[PDB]
Formats: sequence, C-alpha cells, structure tokens
Amino acid sequence: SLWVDKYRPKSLNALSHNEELTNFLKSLSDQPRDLPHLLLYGPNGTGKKTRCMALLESIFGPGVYRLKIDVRQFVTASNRKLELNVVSSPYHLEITPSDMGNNDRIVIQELLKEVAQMEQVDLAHRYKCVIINEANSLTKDAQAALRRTMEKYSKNIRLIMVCDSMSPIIAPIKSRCLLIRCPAPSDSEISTILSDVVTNERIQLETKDILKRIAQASNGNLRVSLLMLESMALNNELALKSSSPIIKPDWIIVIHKLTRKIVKERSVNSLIECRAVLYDLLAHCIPANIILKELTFSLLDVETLNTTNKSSIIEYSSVFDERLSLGNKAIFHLEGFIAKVMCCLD
Amino acid sequence: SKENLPWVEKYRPETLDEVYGQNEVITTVRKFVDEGKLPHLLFYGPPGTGKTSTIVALAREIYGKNYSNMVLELNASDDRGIDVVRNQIKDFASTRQIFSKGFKLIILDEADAMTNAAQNALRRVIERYTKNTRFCVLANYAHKLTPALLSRCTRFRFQPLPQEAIERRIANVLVHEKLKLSPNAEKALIELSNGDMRRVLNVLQSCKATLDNPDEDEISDDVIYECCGAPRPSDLKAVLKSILEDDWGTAHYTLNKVRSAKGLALIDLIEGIVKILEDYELQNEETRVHLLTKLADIEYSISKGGNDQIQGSAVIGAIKASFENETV
Amino acid sequence: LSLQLPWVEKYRPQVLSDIVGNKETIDRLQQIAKDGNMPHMIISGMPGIGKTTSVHCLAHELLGRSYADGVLELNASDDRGIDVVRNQIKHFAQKKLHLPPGKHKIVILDEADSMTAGAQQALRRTMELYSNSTRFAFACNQSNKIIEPLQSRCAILRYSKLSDEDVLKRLLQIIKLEDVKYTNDGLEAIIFTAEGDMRQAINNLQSTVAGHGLVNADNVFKIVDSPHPLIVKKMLLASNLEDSIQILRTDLWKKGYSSIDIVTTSFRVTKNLAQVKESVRLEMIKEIGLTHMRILEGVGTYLQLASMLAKIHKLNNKA
Amino acid sequence: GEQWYEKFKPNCLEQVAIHKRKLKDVQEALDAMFLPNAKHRILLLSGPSGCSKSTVIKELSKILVPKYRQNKVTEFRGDCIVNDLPQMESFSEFLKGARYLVMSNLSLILIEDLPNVFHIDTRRRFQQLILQWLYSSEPLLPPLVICITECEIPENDNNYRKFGIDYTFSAETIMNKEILMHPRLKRIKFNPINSTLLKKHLKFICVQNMKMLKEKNKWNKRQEVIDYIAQETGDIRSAITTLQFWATSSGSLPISTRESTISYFHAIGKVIHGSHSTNNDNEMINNLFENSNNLLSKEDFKLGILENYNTFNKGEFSISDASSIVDCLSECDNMNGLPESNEYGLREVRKTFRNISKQGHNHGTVYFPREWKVRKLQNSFKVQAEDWLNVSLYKYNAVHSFRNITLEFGYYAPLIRKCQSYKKIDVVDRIGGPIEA
DNA sequence: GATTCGTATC
DNA sequence: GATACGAATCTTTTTCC
Ligand SMILES: Nc1ncnc2c1ncn2[C@@H]1O[C@H](COP(=O)(O)OP(=O)(O)OP(O)(O)=S)[C@@H](O)[C@H]1O
Ligand SMILES: Nc1ncnc2c1ncn2[C@@H]1O[C@H](COP(=O)(O)OP(=O)(O)OP(O)(O)=S)[C@@H](O)[C@H]1O
Ligand SMILES: Nc1ncnc2c1ncn2[C@@H]1O[C@H](COP(=O)(O)OP(=O)(O)OP(O)(O)=S)[C@@H](O)[C@H]1O
Ligand SMILES: Nc1ncnc2c1ncn2[C@@H]1O[C@H](COP(=O)(O)OP(=O)(O)O)[C@@H](O)[C@H]1O
Ligand SMILES: [Mg+2]
Ligand SMILES: [Mg+2]
Ligand SMILES: [Mg+2]
Repeated sequence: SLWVDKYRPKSLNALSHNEELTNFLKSLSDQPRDLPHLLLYGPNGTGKKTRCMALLESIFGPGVYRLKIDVRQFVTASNRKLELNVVSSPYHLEITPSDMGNNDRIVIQELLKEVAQMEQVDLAHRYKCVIINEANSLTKDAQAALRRTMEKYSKNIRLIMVCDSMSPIIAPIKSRCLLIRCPAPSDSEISTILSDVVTNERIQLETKDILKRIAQASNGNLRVSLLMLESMALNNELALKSSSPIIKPDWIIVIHKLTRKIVKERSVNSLIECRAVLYDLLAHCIPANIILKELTFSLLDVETLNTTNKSSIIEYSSVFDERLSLGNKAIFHLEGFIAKVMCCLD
Repeated sequence: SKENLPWVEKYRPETLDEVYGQNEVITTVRKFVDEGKLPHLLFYGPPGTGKTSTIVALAREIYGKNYSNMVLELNASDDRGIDVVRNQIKDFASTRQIFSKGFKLIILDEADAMTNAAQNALRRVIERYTKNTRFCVLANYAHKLTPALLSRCTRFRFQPLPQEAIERRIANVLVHEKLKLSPNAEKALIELSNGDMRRVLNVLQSCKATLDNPDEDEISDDVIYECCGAPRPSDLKAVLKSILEDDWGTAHYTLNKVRSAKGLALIDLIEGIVKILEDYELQNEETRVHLLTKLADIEYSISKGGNDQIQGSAVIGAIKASFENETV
Repeated sequence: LSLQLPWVEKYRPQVLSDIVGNKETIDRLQQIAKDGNMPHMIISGMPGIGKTTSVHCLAHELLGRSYADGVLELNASDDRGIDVVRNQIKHFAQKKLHLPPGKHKIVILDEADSMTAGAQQALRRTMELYSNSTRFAFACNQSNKIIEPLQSRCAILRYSKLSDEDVLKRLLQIIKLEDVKYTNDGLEAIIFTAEGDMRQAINNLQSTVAGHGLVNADNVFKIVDSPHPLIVKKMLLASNLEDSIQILRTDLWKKGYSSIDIVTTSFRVTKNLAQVKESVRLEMIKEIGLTHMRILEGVGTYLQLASMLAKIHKLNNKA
Repeated sequence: GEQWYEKFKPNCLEQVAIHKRKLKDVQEALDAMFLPNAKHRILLLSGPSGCSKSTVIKELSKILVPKYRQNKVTEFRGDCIVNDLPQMESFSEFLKGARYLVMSNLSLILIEDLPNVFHIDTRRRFQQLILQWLYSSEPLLPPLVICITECEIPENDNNYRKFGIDYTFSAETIMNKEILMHPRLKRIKFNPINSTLLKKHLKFICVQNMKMLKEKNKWNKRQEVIDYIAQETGDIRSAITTLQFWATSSGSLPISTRESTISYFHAIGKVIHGSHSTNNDNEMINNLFENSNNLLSKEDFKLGILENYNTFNKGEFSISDASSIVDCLSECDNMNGLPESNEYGLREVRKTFRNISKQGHNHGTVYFPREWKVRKLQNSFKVQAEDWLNVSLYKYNAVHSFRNITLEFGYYAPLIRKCQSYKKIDVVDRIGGPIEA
C-alpha cells in the first residue's frame, strides 16, 4: 500500500496536525445523537476525509473502515444505463455523485431518498451517515433535491459532505449545515509527519532539511508530500540526500514549459502550439479550472514581468475563470486567456 | 359557494359588460356577435388583463345554454401535441353543430406554449373548417406563434388596465365586501398594480385580512405597504436624498436604517429609485448610461442572490459615481 | 349564432384572374392552365400572398369536371408519414384515370416544409416513377425545407411580397362589392399595417368595418396596431438615449408588449438594418443577446431593456 | 408532352455530362468488380443530386453486363409493402432473392432509393445486411452498386436522436466505420457538373428545339441564359428543367434554380476569407444563416472557426486580431446556443479578417477540429482510471477520488509501481500514457 | 472558399 | 504558351416507424 494509506490516522486521537480542529471534532462526537449536518471545507489534501472517518469511528466505533463496494444501476430520461459505485461500510455510506456528470440529480434523488425514508430500526433506531465527496461538483440540481431530503428526513440520515472552496455550493445547502474549516498543515507539521513515516519505514535520511524542502514544494498537501517522499525513496534506493531532486507531476512541468514558451515567443503560431499543449493537458482529464489556476500562478512567478503585466494577467485570469464557470467548452476560454496574456506581454 | 373562493376567482366577470379597461376590444367583439360574423380571433397582452374572462364571457353570450357542447377549450394544462391537434381539434371542428345550428368555438388558452408542429398542423384546420368553426388564440408572447398562425388570425391587443378601470373594479369590490379605502391607499394600489387586476384583488384580500375589524376600519396606504411589504415613497425619497447629498458613511447608515425599520428588500428600493430617477433631468447623458447599466447589473446579481450588504453599497456607489458626470 | 362567412374565405379567389401580385408568375400559371402540360413545381414565399389559392385555382382550371377524383390535396393537418405517403400517394398515382389529352393528375402538397425527410425520399421515388400520369405541386413558405433531391425535379416559382398597389386594388374590389364607406387615408393605413399580407389586410378591413363602419385612419389605427418591428427599428435608430427610452416606454411597454418579444424583434431588426457599420451592428447584436439571456433567466424588467438601449447608444455614439 | 430531362435522356455514354476522368475511373472499377474472383464486392457512388450518377450506371450496365452474361439493372423498391411480411424484412427478402443472379443470370444491382434509414432499427438492419453481403462466405456474388445522394436534412420538429442522419444524408452518416473502411468496398465521390458540360449540353437541347425556340424568337437570347443557368447550378436535371420552363414560357419570368447547400469547410472558408461577388459581409452572413442554419447552429462550427482561424496567411497576422477572435468566441460560448451568439461570433470573425485582409496573402488549408480525438483520449483515461481504482481496493483497502487520480495518482502511483517493478502490480505504466512537450 | 497540381483549349 | 478551369482535400465521434 502507499504511504498515504499505510499511515492514515484511524482514530480521533491519532490525528496530530491540527489539534484545535480535533478538539472541535471531539466536542461534536461527545453526544452523537444531536449531530447536525456537517460541511468540511479546506485546501486539497489537508486531511478532511481522514477527519470525517475519525469522527465516524468516534461515533460508531471501529468497523467504519470496513468498506464494501457495490455497483448500483440507474436509468435516465433517455433510458441509458448508468453505474455508480457506492463504497458502503456499515453505519455509513460513501457516494461520489460527480462520477456521473449533469446526471447526478437522479442519483441524489433515487439513491439518497431511498435511504432517507428507509428507517434503521433493528426496536432501536440509529441514524446512518452519508458522505458526499466533492460537494462542489454537484450541478445546482442535485443540491436542490439535497436540501429538502436532509431537512425533512433528518431523523434517519445524517449528511457529511467534504469539499474545497465551497463557493459553488448554494446558499440553502450552506445554511443547512455546520461549517467546519480544515486548514492546511504548516511546513513543520508536514515535516514531522514525514519524519515519523521515514522512521517507521527505515529510509536513510541525510539531513532533515530535505523534508522541509518536500513540505515547501508540496504547498501544504499531505498526500502530495507523502507521494513525493515515497517517489524519492524508491528512486534513490531508500537513501535520500540533498542532491535528490524535488520531483513534481508531469502536467505541472508541462504547464511551466508552456509558461516559458508564452513569455518567450508571442505569435499566432505560438498560440497554436499552446493550443496543442492545452489539448494534450485536457486529454489527461486535468480540469480546466486548475489548468487555468496553475497557468496563472506560474505566469506570476516569472521574474522578467513588471507589475503592470502581472496585474493584467491576474485580471484576465479572473475574467476567464468566471467565463469558464459559465461556459460549456473549456478550450475557448483557455485559448482566450493565453491569447490575452500573449497580447499584453508585448 | 362564491364566498369560499379567492377574490381573483370570485370577481371574474360573467358578462361582457363586466370586463373593464378594454373598451375597443369589447365593443368590436360585441359588434361581431351582433352582426352574426365572428372571425378567427387572437387575444394578446400582458397577464391579468382580461383575455380568458373576455373570451369565456363572449362564448357564454353567444351560446347561453349550449356552452358545454359548443365550445372546446384547451390550455397549457392539456397536452396539445401533433396528435391532439390532428385528432381532437379536427374531429371537434369537423362535425355538425348541436341543437338547431351555429358555429363551434375552439379556444386555445396560452397558445404560445404550443410547439411549432402543432401550430403548423392547426393552420390548415383553421383555414379548412372556418365555415362552421371559429378559433380564439390567447397568448402573452407572440414570438412563440408561427407567422402563418398570426397571419390567419384577427389580432386584438389587450392593453394593461388604465387607472379608471382598476378604480371602477375597486369600487365594485369595496361595495361588495363592505370595505373602506382611503384615496392615498387607492393611489398606492394603483401604482403597485402596474396594469394587473389580479394583483389588485390579491392585495385587497390581504388588506381585508390584515384589518382587525374589516367592518369599521378603513385601509390606508400604511396598511397597503405593511401587508404588501413595499417601501413607502417617503422612504425611497429619503434614501435617494441621503445617497445623492450626504457623504458615504451616513448614506450607508441611512440605507441600512431605512431597510431595517420595516424589513425592506433592496430590489424594491432599486426599482423605486429607478422610477424616481427616470423623472430626473440629467444634463450629461453619460449619467443615464452609467446608472442604467450599473443598476441593471446589480439587479441581475440580486436576482441570482448573494451578499446583501455588498449589493447595497454597490447601489450607493453606482449612483454617486454616475452623478459625478452631471457636474463634470 | 348566425351565418356569415368571414371576408377572407368569402372572397377567396376562384379563378387565376382574380389573384393579384406576381403578374409574371400568375400569367405563367394561366399558360399552364391553357396548354395543360403542368410540370412539378414548388411554390414558396411569405404567408398570405396567394400561394394556396394559386395552386387550387390551377388545379380547378386544369381538371374541370375531373377535379373531384383528380386531385389529392394533403396538408399539415392531415397525417403525412412515410406509410401514408407510400400507400395513399402510390394508390392515387397508380389509379388509371382517363383525362383530356394534355392533362395530368395533380397532387397538392400544402405545407410541404413540415414533412419528414423519409417521407420526402418516398416522394422522390413516387415522383420519379409515376411522373407520366400525375404531377406534384408543393406549397411552402421556404424552399430550404424541401430536400435537394425533390427540388431537382421541380420548377421553382418564388412568390414575392405583394406590392401596395396590388393589395390596394384587391381591397378596392372587395369594398365596391361589399359596399363599405372608406377614406383614402383609411385604405392607406390598412395597406401600411398589412405589410404585404393580403389576408391581414382583409382581416383588418373587416374588423374596422364591423367595429366602426367607416374606414378612415382614425378607426383603423384605434382598432389595429402599427407593426411593432417598425417601432423597434425607430427606437434602435434614435439619436439620443432619452428619445429611444421614451419610444420604448410609451410605444412598447405601456402598450403591453412582452419584454422577450421586444428583444426578439430587436434582434430580427438588427439583422436586416442598413446604414450601420459591421462592427456597430455586431456589437448591437451582442448586447441584444446578453439582454435576451437576462430576460430568459427571469430578469425581464424595464430596467434591463433600458440598459440594453444605453449600451447600444454607448457603442453607436462613441460614448 | 414529356419533361425535357425525360425526353432528352442520353442514349450513349458520349452524351452524358460527366468528366472524362470520372468516366474512366468508374469504368475501370466497374470492370474490376465484373471479373470473377473480383476484389471489390460492392461499389458506392456518392455526391449531390442530379450529378448524372444513375445515368452513367444505366449506360455502363447497358454496355458492360452483356459482355459477362453467359448463355440490365435490378433496383430495390421500398414501396413494395408485400403481404405477410414486416417492413424491416423487405430489404432482407430483396437481398436474398437478388443474390441468385450469378450463373445463367447476370444483372448489376443499383440501390438508387435506399430503405427508410431514419428509423434506427431498420437502419441498423440495413447496416448489418450490407455488412453480411460484404463479409459473405459465398464463392462469388453479382456486383453491387449503391448510389447515395448527399443532401442536408433541414430542421424539423425538435427531436433528433441519430445525430448523423438527422443533420446530413450522406454515405458517412448512413454507413458505419466498418462498412466504408473495407478492402472490398469501392467509393467514388462525385462532383457537380462543371459549367462547360452544362453549357455544351444546354446548347445541344437548344439545337434540338430550334423550331419552337425559333418560333418564340428566343434563339437570339439562348446563349446568355445558358451561361447563366450553367453558372447558377451544378445540377443537370435542374438546369434542363429551368431551361424548359424558360423556353415554354412566353414572358419575362426570372430564371430561378434550386439552391445548393453549403458544406462545412465551405462555410468555414466563407466566414474566414469572405465570399466573392458579395462585398457585403452583412448580407453574406444573413444568407448563410437563412440557408444553412442547420450547419451554423452547432458547437462544431465554433470549434471549426477556432481551429481554422490560424490558416489565414499561414498564421502571419497580428496577435491582437487573434486575441479578439478568441475573446469573441469565448463570449459566445456563454450564451448557450442562442442565435445571437452564433451571429455575433461569425460577424466578429468576418470583420476581424476583413480589416486585415489585403493582397499578397497565401492562406493555408483548413482542417476539422481535433475535439473527438480528445474525447477518445479522455475515454481511454477514464477506463484506465477505473481499472486503477478497481485494483486499488481489493489489493489494498483504499478509496481514492477520481480528481486525485487525474492529479497525482496518475503519475506518482505508476512511478512507485515501476520502482517496485524494478526491485520486485498489473498497472505499471502511466495512466493515459506519457506526456510530451 | 483556398491551395496545388494537372488538363485542355484557344 | 498563358491562363482559366477543374478536381481533391480540408470530417471525425415531442413525435414517428
Ligand atoms: N378587464 C377586466 N375587468 C375585470 N376584471 C378583470 C379584467 N381583467 C382581468 N380581471 C380580473 O383578473 C382575473 C384573472 O384575469 P384573466 O383575464 O382571467 O387572466 P388572463 O387575462 O387570461 O391573463 P393570463 O394571460 O391568462 S395570465 C379575473 O378573474 C378578474 O377578476
Ligand atoms: N394575390 C391575392 N389576390 C387575392 N386574394 C389574395 C391574394 N393573396 C392572398 N389572398 C387572400 O388570402 C386568403 C388566402 O391566402 P392564401 O394563398 O391561402 O395564403 P398563403 O399564400 O397560402 O400563405 P400560407 O403559407 O398558406 S399562411 C384569401 O382570403 C385570399 O382572398
Ligand atoms: N445530358 C445529360 N446527361 C445526363 N443526365 C441527363 C442529361 N440530360 C438529362 N439528364 C437526366 O438527368 C437526370 C440525372 O439523374 P441522376 O443524377 O443520374 O440520378 P441522381 O444522381 O440519383 O439524382 P438524384 O440524387 O436522385 S435527384 C436523369 O434523369 C437523366 O435522364
Ligand atoms: N494528522 C495526520 N497524521 C498523519 N497523516 C495524516 C494526518 N492527516 C492527514 N494525513 C494523511 O493525509 C493523506 C491525505 O489526506 P486526505 O484525508 O486524503 O485529504 P482530503 O480529505 O483533503 O482528501 C492521508 O493519506 C493521511 O494519511
Ligand atoms: Mg388565461
Ligand atoms: Mg395556405
Ligand atoms: Mg438517377
């Protein structure tokens, strides 16, 4: 197993990076009966899902981690077959409605209204939680069913949905949930976690600075930092030195190369080459929102650009991110952003 | 049991003499009835202006007793696809008339909800069986009607109700319900109606419900605004004066205080300020462009929801900024 | 309640001599009537300019006493699927009927623009197999909706919009045959509000006669409404913003016109609008599209329309 | 008495308005499928309406089939509603009875009028049956000639399901990928008859109608009208019908011919480079929308404009113009298929390319957008990610979201498994393949 | 509609 | 011999039979 999963804290006492959030979770889990609906929001990779699973273990005891996966079939208006995977353990349910596209409304209706009405009497009645990963990916139609589903059937079901940047979450849903903020760990805590991992894994470490380098390069991403740690562990024969290169994902390198090309050569042919690169990126299912975000924040790291160019770049990035939110085809807005940048740089 | 109904479908006219406002349409359809010739009518206008009432009263006047078997009424609530038009409408307007004689009526309420295929099929039914059947097409949006369908129909336009028609209907309702109404309340009701009679009847029902003793107490403009939850004209004038003249902090404080005094919404204030400013004589012309564009953007954003304080401060800032061109 | 046919169907011409408008096309149709060698033809144009009447008059003048079983008039109101086409049309064309020497059966297909494509292919087979005994006459509003394989076999006749003189002449005929009192300006107003439509002109004249009697400008304009596309064009071409706003308010908002109707008419007017630069025209189209989106999402107030006019004036006034 | 295109049908292949190369390339093929043990099982002719496909097949089967008859044409009749037989079985019966035309019987098959292909069930049956003919294990079969008229289906009641036959009736949208790409299938696309052949043949029709033409004194004008007709259309039957209508008439009727549809790349070129004889951009775009609204009202057209706007002067124009074009396209993408969006986008593209167009420009070649390639790559990525997730539960209990798979686990997990592979799990290669440049 | 290449004709 | 012309290519994934 990966080091992200091998050393996942299985208890509320095993979480050792936020503490105050752990105290709040313990306050919530002291009396599970009056548990409200929760909304965990924070940067990607901080550990929100681990906190949800730790809270569930605190409430329902060990056994929430025995996940059974089954495929359940759906039917749309046009009568096509859709197969959603429902990672189901006892005492709780996991659903990723974003596995289907705009067709997640039928899931949020059928699958969730099925369990909301179905009680859990076995003379004693318990409430079974339901976890909704990536609550942002719901299409404002699943959320509209969600709000009344959880308002009226609160006696039998509890909703714990995880997300980052909960702005695309509608006001009725946000008003119906307890907002739990999960901040990202500081570099010291990431380095401490990596130190514990390497100690339990018998990796030879030259100096502790190469863990602070991993923490800084991951930008507060525990999973990303642990994956980097395992990568350089298995690419250096389990002996890491300060000469060991900081390794970054291929698409990040491609975006940085695209930034270099955009800054260097600014012509229509350069625009066409950038379009080819963007199409290659989209062929790897990298969402266009994060493509634009990484492109913007790599173009703002170039030192040859003055303040006027950077301000223009950030303004165009905001405009075209709003356009991308309301759009249907990503390539139009990505190409428009790149063209505007290449027209403003010169 | 007409006392067990909402005021809107309790004062629905039963005869053509009770349809106020549309003098010309009513006179022309009465002449059509008297002369014995009725063309294919098309009633078009805003909602709640007397289209369904007029057509039903006209059909009742033409067929006083045979109305059940002489008029086929269809609306958006009934499926009206290609098959319905082909079968039901054609078979109704293809058979001989009941009792002695006459012409059959086919009323299409809310015909803008029909697909283009249904209208294209309907056009030849209209042109082919016109000897013994006449059509009435009721529509709020004429752009959803095929140009051929508009061609083969006689167009009657229902204007929004004028002041006099609403005043007469209000007087009738007040006499019927033993209610009182101050002249200022009458003016407030006229302005909030915006050419709709359903709005007037609903507001009047809520005003009768608000009163503690609807047999002794009157209805003033205060009751009108309290029940309908709208800003008083004085509040709108005060907010606009604070925005235009006073500084930023006191303008923001005045806006918030006026809003919180009666729980007013920002969209109502926006519409009131726009109505007030439309009478303003601007001298830079770019003052109007900026006002209209910024306020339309703010209204759209409000319609999508969001931060109320941010939108209110945006309204104040948009007004003060636009009126900077006025002095230029 | 009584018996009186409306003037539109009471005065529908029965002979080709009573049809006004496209003189060359009607003369050609009369020639076809006399010689009798009618080709497959497609008739297209605006609504209410004498397309259906021309077809039916040609059929009558070509078949005479054999019209009863010589024409097969199928229309949009009738089912015209692939099976209906196959069975009915094939059986009608296979019907051996002795006709005069230079005569053929006629298959009138009114509203052929609303026919399914597979039915058009079956019509292709029937047209190319039984052409020696029967001929096809398509009546449509636009010839685009008829597939190219069918237009290949037909002689395309295009009916132009009726000129004011022809509609005036037909109106005068109907007036001097129904005995209505009129004024010259009244008939001019009827012509102006008809906008090249004979059916609309007849309907408006009958409505004015029934409602008020004498047909003058005042009665006509108090019963009929000036075409709102012209008002939209007047408001879009206004010099200053105040005049455009006033026109919009007092001529479309107080008159009870839907905001979606105003926006759609504005787009249609902008598409066909000379004396404006291409950049200005496309900017106006963009602003109209944005306002149309706002109307479609529910924000259909007068403020949105005023803002659209303000943006149009910004773009066209260098403001 | 009879239609001119019916009484003036060519009696020989020398009288047919076809190109010399086209006639040679159809004759050589037809001989190729005629010889026993022929490589080409069937022949597919495609093109516009009235491009003299059926006529050349008539004459070629008239002077070819007799050569190989041991000691004519057979056409399918979709109108044959035979008793006891469902409609979907009509073509089955026809093909089963028509395959008995090999020995002592020889007749080339011409499927001129196809069965109803707009119904999905019988269209699929047509595909399966013609594939069975193509993949037949029979020792030999009579040659199969199928003529397809490429026509655009105009808009109708808003219900479109096939997406292929519902926008264009062509060989690509009828026949599937397997059928067209087949070693034993031969396809010869046809082209509209050029103005030279039309002029010559209209002159022949006139010189065969001199008396009547001379009777109505129209022979002193026939040349200009013949040139006009030849320039207006590339349809021989429609040209002859229009000529007959003009000749038999006795007035000043305008000469009107059927309007031919505009292709995809034709519309793209008209938007980019403008149109000759129409210096008004407004009227050209207006006519483009009225006549070809089916083609212009699509996302594929905006994608084509985006993909091909760089072919103007081989990308040798200002970056400001390119930024304006892509900005307008992105704005149009935020209007959700409103007509104003397409109108504004096309108008802006045309205006931008008009303000920079001058003489001395050497443009490139347009291409179809590569979006379908990206969709196939994304589908392959989805399959690989599903496989990785499936492996990532039963091997070791762990649930990972798809976003994480696309971001980190599509690169770091294969890297770990490759390091584990070298110091030794099913999925060892990178998800979606490696990235380049 | 544009480019390129190849014909055919005058 | 010039030149206009012509051919190929530039394309893949509510209602009816
Ligand atoms: N001219 C009128 N005179 C009297 N009451 C009217 C008049 N117009 C509308 N009303 C009132 O408005 C009520 C509903 O209006 P209707 O005319 O039935 O609806 P409508 O005019 O068809 O508008 P739409 O298009 O159906 S929303 C009636 O029951 C009356 O009480
Ligand atoms: N040229 C004309 N001369 C005389 N009456 C005409 C003429 N054109 C139309 N009409 C009148 O219009 C009515 C019939 O018009 P139609 O020819 O049926 O309309 P249309 O041309 O078929 O348009 P569509 O597409 O069917 S709506 C009758 O009342 C005719 O008297
Ligand atoms: N000189 C000519 N050369 C060829 N065909 C001619 C000529 N003169 C008249 N025709 C006629 O033109 C018609 C052309 O038909 P074809 O193009 O062969 O069939 P088609 O290609 O299937 O047309 P569609 O698509 O079915 S409308 C035939 O009916 C010919 O008889
Ligand atoms: N307190 C902690 N101590 C050790 N590891 C942690 C802690 N919190 C999170 N992690 C690690 O972070 C990794 C990814 O976190 P995750 O829960 O996936 O974040 P998110 O909920 O944002 O997806 C997990 O594999 C887990 O092992
Ligand atoms: Mg109604
Ligand atoms: Mg007609
Ligand atoms: Mg043919």
